[PDB]
Amino acid sequence: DAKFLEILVCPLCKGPLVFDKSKDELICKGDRLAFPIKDGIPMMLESEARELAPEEEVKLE
Ligand SMILES: [Zn+2]
Repeated sequence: DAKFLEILVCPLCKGPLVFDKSKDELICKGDRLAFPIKDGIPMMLESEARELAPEEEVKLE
């Protein structure tokens, strides 16, 4: 049957993502981008990503 399966890597650099429980987002450290999770579904699309604020880069170090 047709199902939804998607690899969880940054749509740009293909690197791993960090799960942020509080903002329900998947973050790419190397690109400083946060992808949204909508209806429990990670939106792995460059168009959906938001750039991180510098106040946010602080917690990833
Ligand atoms: Zn990336």
